[PDB]
Amino acid sequence: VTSYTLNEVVPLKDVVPEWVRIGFSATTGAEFAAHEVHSWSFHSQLG
Amino acid sequence: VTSYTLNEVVPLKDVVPEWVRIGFSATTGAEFAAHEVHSWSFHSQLG
Amino acid sequence: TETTSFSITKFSPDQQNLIFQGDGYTTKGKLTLTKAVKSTVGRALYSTPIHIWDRDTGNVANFVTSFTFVIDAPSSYNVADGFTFFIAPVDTKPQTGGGYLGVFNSKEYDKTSQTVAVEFDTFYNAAWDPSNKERHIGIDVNSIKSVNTKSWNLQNGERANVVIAFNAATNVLTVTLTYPN
Amino acid sequence: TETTSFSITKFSPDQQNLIFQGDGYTTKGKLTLTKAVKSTVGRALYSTPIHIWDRDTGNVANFVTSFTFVIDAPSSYNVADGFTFFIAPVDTKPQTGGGYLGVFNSKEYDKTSQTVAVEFDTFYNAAWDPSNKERHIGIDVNSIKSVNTKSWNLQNGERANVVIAFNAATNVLTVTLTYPN
Ligand SMILES: OC[C@H]1O[C@@](CO)(O[C@H]2O[C@H](CO)[C@@H](O)[C@H](O)[C@H]2O)[C@@H](O)[C@@H]1O
Ligand SMILES: OC[C@H]1O[C@@](CO)(O[C@H]2O[C@H](CO)[C@@H](O)[C@H](O)[C@H]2O)[C@@H](O)[C@@H]1O
Ligand SMILES: [Ca+2]
Ligand SMILES: [Ca+2]
Ligand SMILES: [Mn+2]
Ligand SMILES: [Mn+2]
Repeated sequence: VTSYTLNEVVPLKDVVPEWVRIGFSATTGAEFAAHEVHSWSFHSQLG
Repeated sequence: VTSYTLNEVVPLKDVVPEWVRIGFSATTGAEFAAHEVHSWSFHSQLG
Repeated sequence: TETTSFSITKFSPDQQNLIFQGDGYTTKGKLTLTKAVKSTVGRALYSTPIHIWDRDTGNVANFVTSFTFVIDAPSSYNVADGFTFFIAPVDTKPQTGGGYLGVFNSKEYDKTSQTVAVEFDTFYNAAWDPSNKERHIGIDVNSIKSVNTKSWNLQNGERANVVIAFNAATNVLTVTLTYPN
Repeated sequence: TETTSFSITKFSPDQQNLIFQGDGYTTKGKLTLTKAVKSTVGRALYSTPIHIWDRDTGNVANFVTSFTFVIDAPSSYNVADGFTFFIAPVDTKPQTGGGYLGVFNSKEYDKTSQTVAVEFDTFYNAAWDPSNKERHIGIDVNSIKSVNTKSWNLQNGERANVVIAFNAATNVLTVTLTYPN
C-alpha cells in the first residue's frame, strides 16, 4: 500500500462564500486520459 | 409525556416516483393558527 | 448503496438548502409555515432530490425523519387547518389550500398526485374527516381522505416531537407524536 | 447546528442529486469525468448547497470527504491533465480547460474566484507547476499555482482512495491518497 499526505492552513472563511457547492473536475488538452470516480461520501457539521 | 402512534402499510414503490422531494405544508382557511417547525433531521438508505 | 442525512437544529435566515413556497420563511431560528392569519398556505421542501426506490433493482429505501413543531391557535375553539410532512414528485408545487392542506385537491383517489402525507389535522371537514369530529393524525395517499387516522388532543402552543419511519422490508410507515407533558 | 452527510457507492444512470457539467456523465455504476480524448472538460457537483461558515456566529464547518478515483492513460508518457476535488460558489460553471483543470483561469491570485481545489495534477505546465516536473498533489486557492504540493507517482489504471479533511479549529486542510499496492 503506498500513500501520500499533504496539509496546508487554508482560512476557508476568507476565501469562499458562506454557502458553496462541492464537486469534481477533470480535463485533458493536447495530451489525455480517462478520469473516473467510483464512490463518494461526505460529511460536514456547522456549529 | 403524552404520545400517540399510528402504523399503516404504504407500498411506496407503487405510489411515488423513484426520486422525490420531502417537505412540510401547513394551511389556514376561514379559521386559523400559526404553524412553525423548530428542528428537523432525516436519514435515508437505499441498498 | 446511496444514503443521505441532514439535521437542522436552528434555521438560518438564508437557508439555501430549502425551497420555500407560499408563505413559508425562516425567522428567529425557526421555520414559519403560516402565521395566525386567514386563508394562507406555506410549504418548505428540502432541496435535494431523494432516491426512494430504484427501478433497476426494485430496492426501496428505509428512512426516518424527526422534527419538532408548534401549532399556536387563538383559542382551542378557533383552530385550522393543519400541518403535514409529505413526500412528492421533485417538481411539486402547492395544491389546494384550506382543508386540503396544500397537498391534495380532492377526496377522490388520484393516482396522478403521487403524494404520501402524514397529516396533523386540527379542523373537522365534514366532507371527509372522521365522524367523531376529533383532531387527528392521519396517513394520506393520493387523497385528502386518510387511509388510517388516530385521534389526537392538540396542546395549544406546546412543542410536539414527531418521529416518522418507513421500513422497506415491511412497507410499514410508523408515526409517533409526543408531548413533554 | 446543521449537518449534511451523503454516501454513494454506485452511481445511477440518472443521478438527480448531481449537477453534470461539460462531458461529465454516469455509466456502468461510475462517474466519468472525461474519456481519453483531447481537449475536453467534465465536472460533477453535488446539487445541494453546503453551509460552510456562518456570518452571524463566525463559526466554520468541520468536514471530511472520501472518494475512489482512477486515471487510465494510454501510456505513462501521454498523460494529462488531472483531476480535482473543489469547493466553489453555488453558481459555479466550468472555467478554462487543459492545465487549468476546468477550475481556474490564471496563475495570478484572483480573489473573485472564491475556489479552493485539491488537484491531482498529471502534466507539467512549465508556466506554474513545480520545477521537478513530477506529477503531484496540490492545494490550490484562487489560482492554478498551488500554495503547497507533494510529488506523487501515478499508478496508471489503479484505483486510488483519497480522504480530504478540514479542521475548523485549526484551519488545516489535510489530504491523503492511498494505493493498495
Ligand atoms: O503537449 C503538451 C503541449 O501542448 C500545449 C499547447 O501547445 O499544452 C496543451 O496541452 C497540455 C497537456 O494536455 C495542457 O496542459 C495545456 O493547457 C494545453 O494547452 C503546450 O503547452 C504543451 O507543451
Ligand atoms: O368556518 C369553517 C367554515 O368555513 C368553510 C367555508 O365556508 O371552510 C373554510 O374554512 C375551513 C377551516 O379553516 C377550511 O377547512 C375550508 O377548507 C375553508 O373552505 C366551511 O366549510 C367551514 O365550515
Ligand atoms: Ca381537516
Ligand atoms: Ca499541470
Ligand atoms: Mn383529516
Ligand atoms: Mn499543478
